[PDB]
Amino acid sequence: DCHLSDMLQQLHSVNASKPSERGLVRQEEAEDPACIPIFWVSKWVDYSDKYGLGYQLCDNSVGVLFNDSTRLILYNDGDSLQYIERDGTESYLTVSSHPNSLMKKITLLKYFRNYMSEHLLKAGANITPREGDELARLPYLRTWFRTRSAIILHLSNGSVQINFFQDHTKLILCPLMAAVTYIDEKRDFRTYRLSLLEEYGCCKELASRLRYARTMVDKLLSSRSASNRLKAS
Amino acid sequence: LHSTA
Repeated sequence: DCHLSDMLQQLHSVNASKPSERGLVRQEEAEDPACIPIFWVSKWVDYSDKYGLGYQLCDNSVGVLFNDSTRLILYNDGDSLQYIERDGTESYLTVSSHPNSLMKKITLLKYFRNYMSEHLLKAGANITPREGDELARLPYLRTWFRTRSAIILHLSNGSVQINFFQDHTKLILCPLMAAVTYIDEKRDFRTYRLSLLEEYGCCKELASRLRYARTMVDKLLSSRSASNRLKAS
Repeated sequence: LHSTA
């Protein structure tokens, strides 16, 4: 069991209950703005052909998941770097003092940073994130994939974000809060506790997106299971 | 290949 299997349980329970078919859908009663996330992906660039997936988190930190499965994260101080090897070791470096071996990758991260700053909007620019406590470290991108309709971004804090290309709607799912934040086409946002959606129901729009979210989470879980099987030999 | 511009 992991963040993903907990999320799948949460989504299965709300979805099984057919929330848009409740006698009186009381979607507003399920809102819990206190559970807004601490982190989400505000910008991304898919350079996966050659290099990796670059992204900005809502605190203005940036990171990259490189094709060789290493990661580089740059804090919103603009100088502190965290590098993660394939096998998980974190090294703490800085833009000003770092091993020359990482020149190429640090240069790539700067390219993403600068590209995103020049060209891309900040998702959830109108959202004040939740304040994280002692242990709420900067997460990084655990894995991601794209479908015809969406990009799916899974962070190391357990959150799963799904951004829909067609209509710019977004979901941010957190298995710790057991909550979902939905950003609609007007960029209005609401956060819901999943158990309250099961209790009170919701509109067809949100219900459909939660069905898609479950499908995506099953995909993440199967990949995770596969890589764990390989890892355990 | 990128988020909203």
